[PDB]
Amino acid sequence: LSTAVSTLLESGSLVTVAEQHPVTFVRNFRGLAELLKVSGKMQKRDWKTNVHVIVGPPGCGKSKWAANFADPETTYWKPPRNKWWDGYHGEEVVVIDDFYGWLPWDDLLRLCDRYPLTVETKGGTVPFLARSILITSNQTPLEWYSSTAVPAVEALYRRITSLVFWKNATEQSTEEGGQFVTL
Amino acid sequence: LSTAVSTLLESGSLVTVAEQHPVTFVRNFRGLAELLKVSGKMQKRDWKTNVHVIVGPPGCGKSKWAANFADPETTYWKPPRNKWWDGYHGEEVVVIDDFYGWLPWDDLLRLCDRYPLTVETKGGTVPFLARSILITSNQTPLEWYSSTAVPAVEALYRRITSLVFWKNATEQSTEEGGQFVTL
Amino acid sequence: LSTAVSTLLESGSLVTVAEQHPVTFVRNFRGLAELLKVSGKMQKRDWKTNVHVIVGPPGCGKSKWAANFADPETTYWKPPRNKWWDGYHGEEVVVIDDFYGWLPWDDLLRLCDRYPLTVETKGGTVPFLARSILITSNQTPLEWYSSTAVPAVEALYRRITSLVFWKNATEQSTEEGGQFVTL
Amino acid sequence: LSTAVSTLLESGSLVTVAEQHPVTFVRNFRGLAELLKVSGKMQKRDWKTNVHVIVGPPGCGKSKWAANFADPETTYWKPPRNKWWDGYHGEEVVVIDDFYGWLPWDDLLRLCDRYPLTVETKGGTVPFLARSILITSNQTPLEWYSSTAVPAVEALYRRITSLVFWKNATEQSTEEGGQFVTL
Amino acid sequence: LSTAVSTLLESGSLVTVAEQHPVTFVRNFRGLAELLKVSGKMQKRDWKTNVHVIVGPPGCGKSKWAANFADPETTYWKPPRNKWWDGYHGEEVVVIDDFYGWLPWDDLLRLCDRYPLTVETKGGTVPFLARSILITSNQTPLEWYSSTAVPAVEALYRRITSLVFWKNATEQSTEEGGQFVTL
Amino acid sequence: LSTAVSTLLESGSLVTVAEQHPVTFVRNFRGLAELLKVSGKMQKRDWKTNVHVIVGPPGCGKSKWAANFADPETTYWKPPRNKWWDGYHGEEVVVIDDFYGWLPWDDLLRLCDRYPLTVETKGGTVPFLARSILITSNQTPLEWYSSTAVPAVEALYRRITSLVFWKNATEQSTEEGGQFVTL
DNA sequence: TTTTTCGATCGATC
DNA sequence: GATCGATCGA
Ligand SMILES: Nc1ncnc2c1ncn2[C@@H]1O[C@H](COP(=O)(O)OP(=O)(O)O)[C@@H](O)[C@H]1O
Ligand SMILES: Nc1ncnc2c1ncn2[C@@H]1O[C@H](COP(=O)(O)OP(=O)(O)O)[C@@H](O)[C@H]1O
Ligand SMILES: Nc1ncnc2c1ncn2[C@@H]1O[C@H](COP(=O)(O)OP(=O)(O)O)[C@@H](O)[C@H]1O
Ligand SMILES: Nc1ncnc2c1ncn2[C@@H]1O[C@H](COP(=O)(O)OP(=O)(O)O)[C@@H](O)[C@H]1O
Ligand SMILES: [Mg+2]
Ligand SMILES: [Mg+2]
Ligand SMILES: [Mg+2]
Ligand SMILES: [Mg+2]
Repeated sequence: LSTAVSTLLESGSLVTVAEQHPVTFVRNFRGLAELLKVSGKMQKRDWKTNVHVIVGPPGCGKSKWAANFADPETTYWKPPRNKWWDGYHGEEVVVIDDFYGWLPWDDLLRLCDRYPLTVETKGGTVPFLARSILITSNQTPLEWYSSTAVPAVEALYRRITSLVFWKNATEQSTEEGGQFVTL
Repeated sequence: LSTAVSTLLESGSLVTVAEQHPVTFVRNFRGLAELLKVSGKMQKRDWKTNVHVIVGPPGCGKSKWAANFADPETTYWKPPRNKWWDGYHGEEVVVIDDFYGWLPWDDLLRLCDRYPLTVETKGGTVPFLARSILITSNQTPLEWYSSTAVPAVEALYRRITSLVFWKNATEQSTEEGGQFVTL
Repeated sequence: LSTAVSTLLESGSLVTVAEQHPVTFVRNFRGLAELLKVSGKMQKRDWKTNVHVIVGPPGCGKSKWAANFADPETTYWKPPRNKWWDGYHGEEVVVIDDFYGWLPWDDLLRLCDRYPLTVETKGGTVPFLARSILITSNQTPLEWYSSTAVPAVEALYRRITSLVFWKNATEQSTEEGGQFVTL
Repeated sequence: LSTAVSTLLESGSLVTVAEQHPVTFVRNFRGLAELLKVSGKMQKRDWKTNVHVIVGPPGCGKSKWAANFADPETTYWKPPRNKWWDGYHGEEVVVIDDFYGWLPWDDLLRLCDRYPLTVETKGGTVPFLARSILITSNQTPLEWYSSTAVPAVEALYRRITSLVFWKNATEQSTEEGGQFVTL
Repeated sequence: LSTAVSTLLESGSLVTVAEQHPVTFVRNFRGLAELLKVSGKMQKRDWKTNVHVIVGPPGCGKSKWAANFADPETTYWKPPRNKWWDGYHGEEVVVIDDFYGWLPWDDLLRLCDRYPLTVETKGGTVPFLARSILITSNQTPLEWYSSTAVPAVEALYRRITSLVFWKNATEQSTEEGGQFVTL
Repeated sequence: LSTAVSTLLESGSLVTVAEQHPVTFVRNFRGLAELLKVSGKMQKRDWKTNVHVIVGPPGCGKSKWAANFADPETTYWKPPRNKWWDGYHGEEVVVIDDFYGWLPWDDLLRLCDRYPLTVETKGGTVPFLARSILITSNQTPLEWYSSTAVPAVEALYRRITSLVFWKNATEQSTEEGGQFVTL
């Protein structure tokens, strides 16, 4: 057990213990969770999460690019139209699928921001630790939200790291700066 | 329970652990759930779901062919008019019966894609891993939703793998699929 | 101990497990319940549920007849005018009393079919396994809905098994069914 | 454990026990928290939680200053919009970030008082012990709550300690409550 | 633990057990509390609970009079805005602070009576026994509740034992009951 | 513990196990209750439970008489606006006080019926062995449950044992006859 | 168990 | 004026 406590308290979250000594995590699982939350070393997020938007008409292999962006061991495909992040437990790359505007504006800002955040799950809370949010969508970011119900739409475009677009060509071409508002 | 952990991390289904090991699942039943949920290795969808729309006027055995699709056991029946996939627990056949369009259009566009998804249950979420969604109905897929209310709009009529109509009180004739927009 | 699981897998009921081996049921009770709930498939239904409609002028001794169909201890008396079948555990007389057109049309058509359904309580879902539905009403089954709002429109009468009527202060007469639209 | 309980009863803080001998805190973690609740040595608040308010248009570095106010080992970043102080098991700094009024008025009045408070966590209760509440906002404290729908707007202002404001696109300058409705 | 059970049987207070033998109280705390509940030697209430009401404009110093009143160690500052009394576990100042009616009417009548009452926590129920309640407000009690939406509002004023006011920027001059309404 | 089950499964549970075997009940307290509930030996009831209903404006000693009815040792007070019957681990006066209609009507009837019942507490279920329910109110007993919201108002009337109104501010008088819809 | 989640009320838009 | 959606409270 002190081995499990070593691998937990020294560094990481419960996932590393689950990968190191499972037989000591099937037992004492609630107490490792409370030790982690009380020790204070529960991993915050102190980095910048890249945000790659993808735009294209339905059928252009949008989601294929997302599923091929990283290994399926480290992709959390967020369920749609919910505020719940259930099952996450840290999964580096987060692909918000086909996102037409079904997330609160300030919450979308805070996912794409660069400072700690704890997202919510059904009956608990899980610390957000993503590193590349792939926002697969259908329209340009200028049609997700309306300027009426938003403080300032620039506050989101400031965070879109890259932006792949689909034009009348079988390839998907990145966007060099902004023809529209700059990112 | 050393064998139980090594068997759980490979098959990734608690039912298999219980069946292959009754005794060590009576104890540590919660811990195995948390180990599965945290370690990863949960069975996620990475295949294509095969939609089989069945359509005809009432009383023609729409449901008869729905439950005919083997087995009578491994067939989740989606609760009507609702959002929650409660109690699903992992099946392979999902028979949405007597459809009108009650599932939101985007959720139906997403049930029939080729990528992981997480459905909602009243108290959590359960991974959705289905291989055929028998959408029994009464109308053709053209009039499930209003012509203007759908914004895509040809993203459902792509993924409809099969189709069966009901002709003039004679038999269920497999629709050839060419007359309508292609499938 | 080990023999508890041996006696559970050959019973299918916890009651005998408690009777024969109580000492190891005072401990480990939570796990036998989970084992039964996870190793035994949920109970579907495949039996046409008889729908005996009771209709007459008000106050004609309808409720007493309803309770007299079967044992009152296994009879539900569904909370009227809402959509929460508060469990009730599966109780296999169902008496919807004073029905006058408030359940949705397709929901009622589904409640009286040969294929499984799952009505929902507040905070969960209960499998619906009814051998008899006793629709006690006030007026004719054709006045429950108008043919404009119902695009079926004669699909209910297939599901009605028989009909019970009260003639001009003679008795609760059992209908022929051959004069009006057939049963 | 026989010594761990001795430390717990006289240190009065579960964090101390969790850091001294984690292994006997992994087991018996409910027990220690319940002994601490019963014995009465659970830590209250009797000091004044000095509240810093930061204002300025987005992207000007409000959040960076908030992460540079204290060590990241202690700053608890409040989860947004959802009134659940989960992940808190103490220590001084609390940075409610990007505030716009998403907290009930009385709770914002009562966090900043000098007297004990217990906040909700997801299935429990955590005592509040902060020493600095850095509220970060884009709007002056006037536009957080409407004057008419508030019993007395002067109550919140009395509890603000410092007010830092961004001016003229060069650098944020501390205010003294002259121009603002003073505190 | 036989000594601990016997020393609980006659004293009937978990506080005493936790004072004498913490170690046993750490390991089995649900057991001792349930044993105390079942044996019937709980602590019912048979005494009128004084309700001192303080009214004044904010900043006049209402709450400092509550914070100094009985003892810093035997006051339970009620968590606001909700019906949970967690962590209370005995005794006898209960100071509902900053009140304006955010507690259910019948429950507020019932807190201020002579007959027993069990109050609700996150995990179970802890018996209520308060020798004096201090209620702090900004309005007079005449407008804590809608005078129309309450059947008989005299039943609250009858329970207040002392209604202490704030005069014209001088002091907290105790008002005399029965003049303006009953007391 | 072997003898514990033998004593448990005779009668009069769990009060007599807790009296006779204090040590073995500190452990296994959830499991003895579960074994007893599973077996058909929860000391059931066949006696029509008495219902005394009191009506009078507040301050007229409604609840005083309820307190002065039986021995306080064997009295339970139902905490209002709360469907949990925690504290029923003794019995047999039940005084639902200060009623305004806050119980589900069918359950209220079920408490006043003759059949055996099992109410649910925080941590399982408890048999409802009541003999006298002193339903104390302040308004006319009819208005508690609206006739539209109830299938039959007279069903509640049938199980009332006795009723008491209040006189012209002097006396408690027993109501005799058919001033309202009698039983 | 609590949480849910569900239901009711209020506000805004057509 | 009615229906649907969103937000808040329990
Ligand atoms: N494992 C796979 N095997 C074969 N083809 C695949 C696989 N994964 C993706 N594809 C192809 O990628 C395409 C994805 O299309 P689809 O997901 O419907 O559109 P979008 O990706 O834009 O949502 C399909 O046409 C399919 O042929
Ligand atoms: N480690 C770092 N190295 C260089 N620049 C940094 C570092 N951390 C933060 N910054 C800068 O500080 C700024 C903080 O931005 P942000 O937190 O969005 O401001 P606010 O939250 O107030 O809108 C970023 O623009 C970034 O360039
Ligand atoms: N350090 C201090 N110096 C001077 N006055 C103080 C200090 N701390 C608190 N007070 C005074 O104590 C009183 C009570 O504080 P508080 O309870 O927060 O206000 P309220 O009575 O409105 O709830 C206030 O009037 C405040 O002016
Ligand atoms: N020891 C006592 N001394 C004086 N009066 C008492 C005592 N015990 C009970 N009472 C009286 O009993 C009455 C209870 O009535 P009330 O509080 O109106 O009941 P409820 O609030 O439940 O309707 C009070 O008026 C109170 O004066
Ligand atoms: Mg897609
Ligand atoms: Mg910020
Ligand atoms: Mg105060
Ligand atoms: Mg009363």
